[PDB]
Amino acid sequence: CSRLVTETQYGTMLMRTADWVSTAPFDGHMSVFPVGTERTMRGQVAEYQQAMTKWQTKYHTLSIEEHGAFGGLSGQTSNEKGLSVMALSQHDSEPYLSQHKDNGAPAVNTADVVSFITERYATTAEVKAALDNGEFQIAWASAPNGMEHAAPLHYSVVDADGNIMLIQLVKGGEQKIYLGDAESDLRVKTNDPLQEKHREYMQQFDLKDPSVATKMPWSIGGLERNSRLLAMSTHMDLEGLSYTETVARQKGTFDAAALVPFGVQDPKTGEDYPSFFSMQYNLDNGDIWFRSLMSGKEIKFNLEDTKQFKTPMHADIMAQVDKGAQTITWSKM
Amino acid sequence: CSRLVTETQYGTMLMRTADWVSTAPFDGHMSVFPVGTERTMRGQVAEYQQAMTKWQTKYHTLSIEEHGAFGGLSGQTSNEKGLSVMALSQHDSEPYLSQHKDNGAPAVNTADVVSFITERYATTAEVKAALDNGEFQIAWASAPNGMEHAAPLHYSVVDADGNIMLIQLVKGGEQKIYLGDAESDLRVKTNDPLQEKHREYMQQFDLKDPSVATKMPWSIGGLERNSRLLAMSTHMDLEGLSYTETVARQKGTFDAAALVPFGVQDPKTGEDYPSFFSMQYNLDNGDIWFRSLMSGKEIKFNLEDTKQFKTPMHADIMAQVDKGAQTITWSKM
Repeated sequence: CSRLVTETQYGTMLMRTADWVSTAPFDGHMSVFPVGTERTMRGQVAEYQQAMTKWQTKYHTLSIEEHGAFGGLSGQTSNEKGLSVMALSQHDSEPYLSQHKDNGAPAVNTADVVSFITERYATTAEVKAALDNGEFQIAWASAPNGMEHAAPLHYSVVDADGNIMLIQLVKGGEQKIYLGDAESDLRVKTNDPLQEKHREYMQQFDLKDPSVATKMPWSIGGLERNSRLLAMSTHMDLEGLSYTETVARQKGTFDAAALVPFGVQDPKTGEDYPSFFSMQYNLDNGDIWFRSLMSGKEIKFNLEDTKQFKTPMHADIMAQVDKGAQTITWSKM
Repeated sequence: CSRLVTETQYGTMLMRTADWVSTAPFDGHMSVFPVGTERTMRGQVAEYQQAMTKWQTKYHTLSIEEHGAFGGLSGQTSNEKGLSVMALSQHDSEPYLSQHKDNGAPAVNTADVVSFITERYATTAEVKAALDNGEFQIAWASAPNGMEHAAPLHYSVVDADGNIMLIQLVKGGEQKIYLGDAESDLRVKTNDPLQEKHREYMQQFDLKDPSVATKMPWSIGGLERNSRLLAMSTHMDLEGLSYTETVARQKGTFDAAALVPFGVQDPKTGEDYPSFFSMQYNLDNGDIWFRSLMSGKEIKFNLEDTKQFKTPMHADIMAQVDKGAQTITWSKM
């Protein structure tokens, strides 16, 4: 899984891939939660003393759910204020999940927390304040809805002004929070190892050298995807480009750095890790592009298209894109 | 520039990128030459005793011409028999071009020779025989039409039964022809160095190891693109896929191996080499996909869609796709 934020003259652009082992193919769906929805949390958080059983949607939110392996967990969200939240795999947190300490805040099941944040908050600062004030916590130690074990994930929030927060569970069960903007190294997020280890790795590379990507090892792992996205995004020059050309430039650059093909095995895992789908967002204007790598097809839409919905709605978006749909078919939840 | 042939159950698939330095951006155009067209060669071939001044089109041919930097030279063609012909850059042939010896055959200016071959011949073996019999020769030592110097190019021919021919100008100005099928290493063609050197480089890598791509150096150079296309294609698994899925699998695999992003500089040249546009062909059925990397957009069409035309036609295809065209607007030449 990889994610890039790029500042542009047309908006803050975010691109994210959903990658997994080919033995358990992903299947992306979308849910829309309109303003004022009375929401009920999916799953249990029995490890924590207080549950976020119910909430109300404050901000119109679209949630991309992973149905193929993750049981419907919400992994990439955006709201009408241009806030984006996301969960990506972070296997190096696995040893520590059960050691997350309950601070007494209402705990949100990891199947829904990404959506819950979009539904409640408008800016990165708001979410960091809410965490600090004990408004909610992430239920790190609890299994996601319907799954057997706590999942090793790391979370991030990106707002329309390019403020980034990374939330990563590290040694001892510490919830570590990293802050930065879309020109910091936090504009890139992948998978394992943990963020300190990526930063250590990067110290040998001088990103100012436009030939530096050629000096970086290639692999399908999170380490190499992190380094290559950092290198290739440093030298991405968006001057004089149109909007369409700017979107395309991010896409192209991202794919060169981080699209994971089928058939390549990572010697560190003995497994593959192909990209199944991707999302591109303009957080300033609501533009969304959903691409399936299985069909190679993509649809462009806007969050505004769903703003008329008066009840939650759902779409098997990847399936529809794979069948050649040009518009989304929505169903009541 | 990179090119991949892949045998599939739905047909012989070919993918090719057109890559160049960013300081001279590419602009892809297309011409249609119907059967019976009286053709007049562009340019001169004054270094050669006999010129292919005029010929008649035998096979309905679509020619992809590069207008940005190569003055409208034909770089990628196909015909109604499924023959595909292409020219890619081969900078290691540059010191040898003036040493090519005129064999007395009618010489075809390099602006046209790729189209000429598709307009006259149906199979790879037919092209090989025509060369051997002296029916034409490449004007290696002559500048392409409208340009100052001989261009350092290499040529290849792929037919609908997957027979491949590579033509390179090697030390001392000798013309070397390699033959093989679409399972051989000739299924991949990039840029410098010459083929013997690519083969030498590849001896170190065991292509049967599915983790082998992770053991290969990455660069934007032809050497590294060759190696990675060979690796990634060796483990592409097309069983069970639909036709759409198969086309996409080739695309994505090719992109991971060989799509060159903007901004990365090659330390061997001190220049970049981004991909500007790409073409995908099914040689068995006439399907063609043209994608612009500048806009990210792609159109699908079929050669049969152009049999209606009784005189030559032309389209600024790249410009049209960049403006969001879904179908080609043809002009009389």
